[PDB]
Amino acid sequence: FHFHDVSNDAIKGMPPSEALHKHLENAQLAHRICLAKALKAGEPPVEKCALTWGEVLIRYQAWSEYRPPFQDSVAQAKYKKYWSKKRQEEDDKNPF
Amino acid sequence: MQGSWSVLKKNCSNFFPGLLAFAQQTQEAYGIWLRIYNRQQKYGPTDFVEQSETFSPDYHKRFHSQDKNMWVDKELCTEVSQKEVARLMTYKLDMWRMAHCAGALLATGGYAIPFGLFWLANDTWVPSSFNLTGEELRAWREAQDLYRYRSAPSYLTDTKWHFDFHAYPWNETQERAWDDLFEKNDVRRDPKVVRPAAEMYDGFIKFELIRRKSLRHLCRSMNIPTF
Amino acid sequence: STVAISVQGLHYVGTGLAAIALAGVGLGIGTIFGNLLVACARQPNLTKMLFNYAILGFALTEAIGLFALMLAFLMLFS
Amino acid sequence: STVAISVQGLHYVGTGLAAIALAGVGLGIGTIFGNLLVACARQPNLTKMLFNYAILGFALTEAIGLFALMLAFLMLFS
Amino acid sequence: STVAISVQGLHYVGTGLAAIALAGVGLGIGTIFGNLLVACARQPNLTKMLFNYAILGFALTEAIGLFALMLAFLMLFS
Amino acid sequence: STVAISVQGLHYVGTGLAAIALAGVGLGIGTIFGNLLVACARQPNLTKMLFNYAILGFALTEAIGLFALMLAFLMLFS
Amino acid sequence: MFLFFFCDLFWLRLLLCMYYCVWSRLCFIVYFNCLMLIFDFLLFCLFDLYLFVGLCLFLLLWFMLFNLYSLILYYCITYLNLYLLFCIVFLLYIAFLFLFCFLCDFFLFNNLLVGDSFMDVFFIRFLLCFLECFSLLCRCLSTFLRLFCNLLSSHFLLLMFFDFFYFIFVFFFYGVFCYWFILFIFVFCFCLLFYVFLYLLDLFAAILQLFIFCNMILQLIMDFLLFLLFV
Amino acid sequence: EIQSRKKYFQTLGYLVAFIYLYFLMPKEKSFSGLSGPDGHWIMLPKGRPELF
Amino acid sequence: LEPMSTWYLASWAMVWYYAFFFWMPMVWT
Amino acid sequence: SNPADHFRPNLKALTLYAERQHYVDRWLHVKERWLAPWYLPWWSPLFQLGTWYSQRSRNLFLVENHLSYRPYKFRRNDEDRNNPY
Amino acid sequence: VYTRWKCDRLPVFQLKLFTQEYPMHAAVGIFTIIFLWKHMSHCSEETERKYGWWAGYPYWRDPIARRNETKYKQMIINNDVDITHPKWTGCSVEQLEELSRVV
Amino acid sequence: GELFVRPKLEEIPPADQCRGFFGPLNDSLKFLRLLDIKWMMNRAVAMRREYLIATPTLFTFIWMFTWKGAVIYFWGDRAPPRRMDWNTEETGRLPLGFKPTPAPL
Amino acid sequence: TKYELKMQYFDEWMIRWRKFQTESDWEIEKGRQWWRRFNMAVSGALFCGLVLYTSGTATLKRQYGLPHFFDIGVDGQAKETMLKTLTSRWRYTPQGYGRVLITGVPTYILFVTLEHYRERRRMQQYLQQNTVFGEQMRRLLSTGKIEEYLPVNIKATLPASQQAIYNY
Ligand SMILES: CCCCCCCCCCCCCCCCCC(=O)OC[C@H](COP(=O)([O-])OCC(O)COP(=O)([O-])OC[C@@H](COC(=O)CCCCCCCCCCCCCCCCC)OC(=O)CCCCCCCCCCCCCCCCC)OC(=O)CCCCCCCCCCCCCCCCC
Ligand SMILES: CCCCCCCCCCCCCCCCCC(=O)OC[C@H](COP(=O)([O-])OCC(O)COP(=O)([O-])OC[C@@H](COC(=O)CCCCCCCCCCCCCCCCC)OC(=O)CCCCCCCCCCCCCCCCC)OC(=O)CCCCCCCCCCCCCCCCC
Ligand SMILES: CCCCCCCCCCCCCCCCCC(=O)OC[C@H](COP(=O)([O-])OCC(O)COP(=O)([O-])OC[C@@H](COC(=O)CCCCCCCCCCCCCCCCC)OC(=O)CCCCCCCCCCCCCCCCC)OC(=O)CCCCCCCCCCCCCCCCC
Ligand SMILES: CCCCCCCCCCCCCCCCCC(=O)OC[C@H](COP(=O)([O-])OCC(O)COP(=O)([O-])OC[C@@H](COC(=O)CCCCCCCCCCCCCCCCC)OC(=O)CCCCCCCCCCCCCCCCC)OC(=O)CCCCCCCCCCCCCCCCC
Ligand SMILES: CCCCCCCCCCCCCCCCCC(=O)OC[C@H](COP(=O)([O-])OCC(O)COP(=O)([O-])OC[C@@H](COC(=O)CCCCCCCCCCCCCCCCC)OC(=O)CCCCCCCCCCCCCCCCC)OC(=O)CCCCCCCCCCCCCCCCC
Ligand SMILES: CCCCCCCCCCCCCCCCCC(=O)OC[C@H](COP(=O)([O-])OCC[N+](C)(C)C)OC(=O)CCCCCCCCCCCCCCCCC
Ligand SMILES: CCCCCCCCCCCCCCCCCC(=O)OC[C@H](COP(=O)([O-])OCC[N+](C)(C)C)OC(=O)CCCCCCCCCCCCCCCCC
Repeated sequence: FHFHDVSNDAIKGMPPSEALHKHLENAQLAHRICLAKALKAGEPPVEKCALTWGEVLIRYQAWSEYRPPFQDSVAQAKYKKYWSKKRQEEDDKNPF
Repeated sequence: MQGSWSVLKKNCSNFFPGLLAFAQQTQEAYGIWLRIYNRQQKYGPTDFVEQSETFSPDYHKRFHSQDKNMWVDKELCTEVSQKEVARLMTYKLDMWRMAHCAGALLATGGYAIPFGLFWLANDTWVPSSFNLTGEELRAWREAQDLYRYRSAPSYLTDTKWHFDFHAYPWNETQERAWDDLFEKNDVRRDPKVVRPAAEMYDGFIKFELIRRKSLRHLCRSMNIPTF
Repeated sequence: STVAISVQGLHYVGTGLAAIALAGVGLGIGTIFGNLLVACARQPNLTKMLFNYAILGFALTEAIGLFALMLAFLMLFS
Repeated sequence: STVAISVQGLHYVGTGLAAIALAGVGLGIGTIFGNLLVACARQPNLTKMLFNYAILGFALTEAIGLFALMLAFLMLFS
Repeated sequence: STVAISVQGLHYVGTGLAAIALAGVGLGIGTIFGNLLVACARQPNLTKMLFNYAILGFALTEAIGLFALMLAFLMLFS
Repeated sequence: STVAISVQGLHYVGTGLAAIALAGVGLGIGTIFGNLLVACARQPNLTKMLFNYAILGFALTEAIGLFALMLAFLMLFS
Repeated sequence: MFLFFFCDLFWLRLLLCMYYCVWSRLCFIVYFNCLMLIFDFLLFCLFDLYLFVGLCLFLLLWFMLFNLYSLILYYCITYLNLYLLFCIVFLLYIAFLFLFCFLCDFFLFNNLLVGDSFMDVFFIRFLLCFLECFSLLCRCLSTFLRLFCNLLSSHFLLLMFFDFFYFIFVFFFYGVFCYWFILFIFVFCFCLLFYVFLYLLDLFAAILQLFIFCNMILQLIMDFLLFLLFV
Repeated sequence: EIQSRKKYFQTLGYLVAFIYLYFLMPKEKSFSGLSGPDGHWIMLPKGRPELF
Repeated sequence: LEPMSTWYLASWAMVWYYAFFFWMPMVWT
Repeated sequence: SNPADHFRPNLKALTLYAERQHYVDRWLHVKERWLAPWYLPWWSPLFQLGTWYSQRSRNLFLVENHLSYRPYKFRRNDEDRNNPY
Repeated sequence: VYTRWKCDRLPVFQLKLFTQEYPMHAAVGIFTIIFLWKHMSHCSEETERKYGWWAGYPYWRDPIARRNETKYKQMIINNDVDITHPKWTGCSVEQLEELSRVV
Repeated sequence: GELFVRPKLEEIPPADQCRGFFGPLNDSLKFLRLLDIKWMMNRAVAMRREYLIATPTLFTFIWMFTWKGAVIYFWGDRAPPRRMDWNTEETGRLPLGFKPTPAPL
Repeated sequence: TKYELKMQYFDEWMIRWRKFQTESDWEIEKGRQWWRRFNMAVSGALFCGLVLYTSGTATLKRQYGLPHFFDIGVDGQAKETMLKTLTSRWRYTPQGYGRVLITGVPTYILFVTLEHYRERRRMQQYLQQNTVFGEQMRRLLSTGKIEEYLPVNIKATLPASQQAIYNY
């Protein structure tokens, strides 16, 4: 197994949907690891895997709420209006 | 007057006969009002018929002007009798209260039933038609008089205090009229002495400038629903 | 070489400089009321009318301070 | 290269700048009372009325100094 | 990169700035007394009521100077 | 990273700023004596009481100057 | 999130119940001008200009029970939050403004267009109207900001001075028995004088700030009142 | 008479409340955990398996 | 500073709203 | 810092937490229970007052098509400016 | 004679005061209350840690974690939730058993 | 301040006397009066109908200070990012082989 | 029938699970918004017409009489035409509560009826949808309960880069 990188530096150049999905996958992986440890120990899962389940729940809630905008006439018009050639050049020039 | 179980039983028993009598009175009063309204529209002054606008000098809010928007039909006896006019007035009061109750019922659906129980337990806001005997009518009139006693002093005090605090009479006769106007009912007031107060207050506040709180008090004192 | 630096405590300096603008507003208000006091003693019968104009100046003078105060928050909280 | 720096001590500088706003406020208040004295000597019959207007002006002028002093506390305690 | 820096001696700078707030306070007090002399000279019988008001104005002006002085000493010991 | 720096020349800068406040004091002195002369000319009979009040104003203004001067010397030797 | 807490007035509520179970006259009011809006006789107003009296009195009582008693050490001003004061002033100011606006008399706003017909309408008068409409809301904001800042600054200063006084009194009183006792005595006398001065200043400033808080609202109301003359 | 009785009872109640608040009621969210509650959740769903 | 905070502003303002809607009538009467 | 800590309420007793979803759902159940009975017709002002504004707001939320990202209202950490997730 | 403040009981006088004396103020207050409970009624765990505790957050016991643990245990037990479902874990039950035997 | 009295019909100057941004919009330019805002403002001032200028402003401020301000702050759409996450229009559709429940009947 | 009580849960669930909102559902909601605006416009037009019809004769003369703000000539012609049309016949011009009822009750009835039937139309539209939202609507109307996490239960379609979770 492998956890995805969701650090601020990595998150900066990532779309929101990808970041949410990666967080959800990491939560699921942690939950399944905790469940596997509990099963190996033989103890009940509810008494050990509650917090991981809650994290998975909150990540699911955050992930299901976001719907990427549809690309249509008005949305494209707004994007082109804001992102003019001058603004693109200024953004490229800026080092931050 | 406070609600009671006896009045509740009285009004529950006479509910449907009262409604039927109210409907009959509604038909009769509609006929009377049709006659009166036709006469007003035909022979009324141009300002009264056209509903001339009278605005206040401070905030320019329209209100009825006593001189222009009120007209006395001197020749109404030919078409309508005095008894018909009294019947129309009584029906107007009863219809106002019934209309407010019906509006509450329509607004709140079936949730007005307990409020209807509170309503039938008191004779203050029930129509006169709900009384089928002399004793019931006497109790109803007693309730109306109690409401009038409850409400009138506030209106009188509002008027007197506002005038006395913001203005004073011009001459001695006006002073006497103003002082004698607000005497208690245990003494007899001479109308000739009191009349100049009308002109003085016209100089202060006409009916077109009456404030909303004073209007609420007056309508309470006239057994007119205010909510 | 291209070097980008981000100094993260500078917004304090900008906020203080904007706050300095309040000295002029405070001084102007004091000037208004000083003229009011020395003007009422000359024409007392019109005291009330002068007071209304004095408040008007305060309303039109305090507003400027808000802009400077507004900038302080926009930089203090950012 | 991208370098981010956070200087802690800058909050002192911004705090001191805001205090300068009190120079105008303190001066403005003195202006009001100076006119008050020069006005009471021109019409002492109104001394009580003038004293009332002076106090009102003092608070309005004082109010502004507090705005600056609030910013000083915000940065001094952050 | 994340870099945290703590400059020690800056508190001296901020303290000095707050001291400047006493410039207007000192000037404001001097203004009051200057106006007091004229008022006394133009109305010599009121040598006490004017004096009391001058003290009141000084007290309020002193208060503003003391508000700033608290920051000046506080930052100097921070 | 945590970096602590101690600049040993910034105890001079704060000292200079505290000296600036003296200007608001020195000018305040001139204002009191600027109006004292006018008062003496207006009412020469009160050359004494006015002088005493002026001395009181000068002392109080100088008191502000010395409060600031204390900060100036403390940061000069520390 | 639901936090359950209590105000710091329970003892004062007990005292109010104890000392006001029987009637008593009131003759001193912090803001008396709410009762006397009209000074020239024969002038009267059809608008409910005396509606603010009850709210004014209650606000004065509440803010006085909090602020004046806050000078006692460890007494808490439970309402001391910027946005809470914003909510209070919003309530009062906007309620009165909507009372004037619900009147549906547009001529009432004619005075917003500042100046006379001589001034250019678009480039001068309209800009002035914009500034005045902005200035109303700015007056609301300034009222609440002033009320917050005065208390905050005064109490910060009091806390700092009290800390300094405690420090010097506790850790340097032994100088009374030493050869430098005169310096300590001078410092102690100065601290006592400063203590008294600060307490007096705070006492006066609280009442004055309440006066101004109520006066701003009354000025809002008065800016739109029109008086008729009795004839 | 009515107000005297009401204010007497109110005074007793306020006295009890003042005593409890300032001498018995612990402050919430203590660092040590020896006094006061740390908070808890409410209105949690119950008997709604389809909700998850 | 809590005075500049908002994480429990609603509960904090409930005190003023209770005073306005429930205690003011009692003080009035 | 320490002086700033003196300006806090001194009589905090209890804190309760609840999710927006849970109590919103409970409120909706209560509203349905009280607006369900037949004796309250759908055309009554009470029913419309109860339902129409909520329906309008929910429709406005659904129709929303924003080019930017609105972080989840109830995240575990909302204090980091450089981490909307 | 009849007066609202002297003759009516406290709830009735309250309703009258806020309906025929200060109705607009009551409306504005209700509006503001709704706004506050709609936009200023949430506090994240990090915010609670930073500012939510009088002396600071006691990380040595992490009461927030215990609170959330109790919350989730209660929810799972009452709602009969199978936390081993593939959606929660992202893998089948057999894969979970294989992982348990591996680790 | 003082009481306001509406002008009489005879006290209202003619429309032709009003001035626009550049000059009067007299005959052959009357239809331009609709588009010239300054001409309308001057006409309103001449007719003593100043409220038409003041009422829309103040109300607007209120509307921004009360309702739209917070709506924009809490629910407004910020500026779009450079790299945009458009929707692939792949989510939502039911999977192959799924048997949807029958509609009400 | 009361469709709002059923539809409120569905709307809340869709907001919570708006990620699975297909373009068809978005178009449905946009159409609902447009129809709400249209209903508002028609109700306002009816209210304005009723107000004008019940307006007093003197009020109409003042409103649609001299002076003319623009004085173009078309304005005066239109005002005179409307004034003559209104003042020619007899009109019932009540005041007070009567005018309130006459002007409002028809408007309220029209607006409410249109909105209710449009809500029914939207319910039918969502019933006819072949998406996860339509399935949720059908299940809600069948069992009477909202089944949350339905999209992940029946494995609703996801982007090609997010199908790993279904990999079981
Ligand atoms: C189903 C949908 C429901 C919708 C929701 C409704 C919600 C409730 C709101 C209230 C609704 C009305 C309730 C019934 C009232 C009774 C009828 C009536 O008008 O009585 C006359 C009476 C008139 O009063 P007035 O002061 O004398 O009138 C002055 C005029 O100058 C008077 O003029 P005049 O001086 O020339 O004299 C004329 C007089 C002369 O006549 C007479 O003298 C004879 C008597 C006639 C009246 C008789 C009334 C009897 C009332 C009692 C009925 C029985 C009740 C039984 C209860 C128990 C049942 C078991 O005749 C009149 O009274 C005529 C008045 C004008 C007609 C008003 C009706 C208009 C609406 C109906 C048409 C709707 C068409 C829809 C089309 C749709 C298209 C898409 O009505 C009232 O007392 C007023 C109502 C009081 C309550 C007000 C509550 C607030 C209202 C706000 C409404 C805002 C708009 C709606 C939206 C609300 C959202 C919040
Ligand atoms: C079958 C029948 C026929 C068919 C139907 C016909 C139609 C019927 C309907 C129409 C009838 C109209 C006439 C009605 C007249 C009677 C009205 C009335 O009530 O008179 C007072 C009536 C007594 O009248 P009365 O003795 O005859 O005296 C009359 C006098 O003339 C005194 O007169 P007054 O004038 O002095 O009294 C007036 C007083 C009337 O008020 C009262 O008297 C207050 C009554 C309540 C007092 C409650 C005190 C007790 C509290 C207890 C608390 C709980 C204790 C603990 C319980 C523990 C339980 C385990 O004040 C008012 O008028 C205020 C009006 C306020 C209006 C509010 C408007 C709000 C609008 C919102 C703002 C909107 C702004 C626009 C926004 C736009 C946004 C787009 O009061 C009572 O009988 C009290 C009843 C108390 C019941 C028990 C306590 C409440 C129980 C609640 C249970 C809840 C269960 C569900 C819980 C679920 C939880 C989840
Ligand atoms: C789960 C754990 C438990 C908690 C559950 C909570 C559930 C919450 C649900 C969700 C709510 C979400 C929203 C919350 C927002 C909160 C906002 C907030 O707090 O803002 C601050 C704000 C602070 O306002 P304030 O300025 O401090 O003034 C309010 C004060 O109450 C003072 O104002 P005032 O003085 O103007 O008030 C009028 C006062 C007028 O003055 C008085 O009446 C004086 C007395 C004052 C009492 C009230 C003060 C309480 C003081 C602290 C506690 C006292 C000791 C308690 C001992 C507990 C021991 C464990 O009269 C009263 O208080 C009337 C009640 C009197 C009761 C008397 C009972 C006598 C019983 C005698 C029995 C005898 C039996 C003999 C048998 C013999 C057999 C042989 O709070 C409020 O405005 C009220 C917030 C309430 C929101 C509603 C909460 C729901 C109801 C919960 C009831 C729980 C009952 C069960 C508890 C059982 C024990 C554990
Ligand atoms: C009396 C009171 C006095 C005291 C005031 C006191 C307060 C101070 C005053 C200021 C207010 C303070 C604020 C306090 C809070 C109040 C609540 C609040 O602000 O909520 C706003 C809040 C804002 O919404 P939101 O929640 O932020 O959501 C934003 C979304 O847009 C929501 O989306 P949605 O789905 O809800 O739809 C909303 C829709 C609302 O609009 C609609 O739904 C559609 C339109 C409705 C029309 C209503 C009827 C109007 C009259 C019809 C015709 C009558 C005459 C018929 C006869 C004709 C004969 C020829 O708006 C839009 O989305 C904009 C669409 C615009 C389309 C433009 C298309 C281009 C062509 C048309 C324009 C350009 C024409 C150029 C011509 C050039 C010629 C040379 O609610 C709304 O504004 C929308 C819902 C309420 C709509 C009510 C509609 C009626 C309004 C009154 C009209 C009549 C009175 C005004 C004129 C008076 C003259 C004397
Ligand atoms: C659960 C239900 C919820 C309901 C919600 C809806 C609201 C409440 C409903 C009703 C509640 C009951 C009480 C209402 C107030 C009663 C007032 C009263 O006593 O009037 C007596 C009065 C009778 O006395 P009168 O002596 O016969 O005549 C009055 C005198 O003329 C008086 O003489 P005067 O000297 O006073 O003359 C002045 C008078 C002259 O006016 C009148 O009296 C004439 C009647 C009113 C005319 C109004 C229309 C004006 C022209 C509009 C043009 C719009 C063009 C737009 C084009 C857009 C194109 C794209 O007043 C004015 O000048 C005021 C003009 C209005 C200014 C409006 C300013 C709004 C600013 C908006 C700010 C921004 C908003 C947010 C942003 C929005 C945009 C994004 O009644 C009337 O005149 C009409 C009353 C109408 C009542 C309202 C009917 C409500 C119908 C509701 C239908 C929709 C329901 C939706 C439900 C949704 C689901 C739940
Ligand atoms: C209208 C104007 C009113 C002016 C009132 C003037 C009051 C003058 C008081 C003189 C000094 C009183 C000393 C009290 C000492 C108490 C014991 C003690 O240790 O206290 C130390 C405390 C604090 O002293 P400290 O700060 O030295 O405490 C040191 C403690 N350590 C070291 C632990 C920090 O004294 C005070 O705080 C007293 C301040 C009083 C300020 C004036 C408050 C006026 C407003 C409240 C009026 C209440 C009236 C209520 C009537 C009923 C209403 C219905
Ligand atoms: C650390 C960060 C610090 C940030 C600090 C920021 C400042 C915070 C200041 C808080 C304290 C001060 C608050 C002052 C009050 C602010 C008021 C405000 O802006 O609230 C607006 C908000 C706006 O509400 P909203 O945010 O829900 O807006 C919904 C808009 N959509 C759906 C598009 C998202 O008002 C409310 O929250 C109350 C709404 C309910 C009450 C009103 C209902 C009637 C509405 C009428 C019009 C629409 C319906 C049609 C007509 C009626 C039909 C029946």
